[PDB]
Amino acid sequence: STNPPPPETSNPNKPKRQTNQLQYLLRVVLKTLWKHQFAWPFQQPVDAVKLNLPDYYKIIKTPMDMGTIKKRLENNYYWNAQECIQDFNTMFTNCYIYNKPGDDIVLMAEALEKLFLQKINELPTE
Ligand SMILES: C/C=C/Cn1cc(-c2cccc(C(=O)N(C)C)c2)c2cc[nH]c2c1=O
Repeated sequence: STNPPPPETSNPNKPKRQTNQLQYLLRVVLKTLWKHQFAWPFQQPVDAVKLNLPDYYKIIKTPMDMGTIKKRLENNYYWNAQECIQDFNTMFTNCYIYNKPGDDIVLMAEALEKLFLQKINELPTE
């Protein structure tokens, strides 16, 4: 049993960019979520092998985690803020799809998502 290769955090063939919105996503949004008490299970890809979740990557085909997002932001991997927002939304959605409603990990994701939405509500223009 193995985990898939993690999502790429850079790619020489994908145009790269920095915008004030992407700077906000790294400096304000990611930072705020990263330090939350519930953040640690989301700071790296799910190790389905060590967690003994053999069906995890049979079900979740678009994995995403905040460690990947952090590195993408640091590497200027994204062209725009929408791409990064989509990664956050993919992470939350994956958690709601794989896990039973009311599971602790779901409650943790829900708290992180509420904070995410509060922070992105003030995403600056441009
Ligand atoms: C990238 C984030 C994915 C979210 N996620 C994380 C873990 C997980 C990851 C690492 C550690 C732990 C853990 O040991 N906990 C929460 C006690 C859980 C887990 C265990 C069952 N379902 C999930 C799950 O959906």
